[PDB]
Amino acid sequence: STIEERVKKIIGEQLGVKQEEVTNNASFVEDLGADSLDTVELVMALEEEFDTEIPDEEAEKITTVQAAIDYINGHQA
Ligand SMILES: *P(=O)(O)OCC(C)(C)[C@@H](O)C(=O)NCCC(=O)NCCSC(=O)CCCCC
Ligand SMILES: [Zn+2]
Ligand SMILES: [Zn+2]
Ligand SMILES: [Zn+2]
Ligand SMILES: [Zn+2]
Ligand SMILES: [Zn+2]
Ligand SMILES: [Zn+2]
Ligand SMILES: [Zn+2]
Repeated sequence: STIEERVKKIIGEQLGVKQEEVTNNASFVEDLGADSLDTVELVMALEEEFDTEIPDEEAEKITTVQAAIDYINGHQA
């Protein structure tokens, strides 16, 4: 499995969106329909899966699927 596949799987599960809709360019809010609680839960789900903590102000700027994948590749240890 790749990081892209694992991250997309988690986003879809958390937001209640079908896999085909979770495209790399998709905006969590504008395209995937995420609300305020979804942001919190999606961030914690990804921090748990990839055992990494992202500052909340930084997470707020991660607005697309690809930006989440990029952060994980850049910080997962
Ligand atoms: P509500 O009115 O309180 O908040 C609505 C907002 C639009 C402000 C909130 O949903 C928000 O700020 N959304 C921005 C996009 C988003 O959901 N970002 C988080 C994406 S996932 C992430 O950053 C995790 C990266 C990997 C960490 C290991
Ligand atoms: Zn693999
Ligand atoms: Zn949908
Ligand atoms: Zn968009
Ligand atoms: Zn909600
Ligand atoms: Zn934490
Ligand atoms: Zn946080
Ligand atoms: Zn690790």
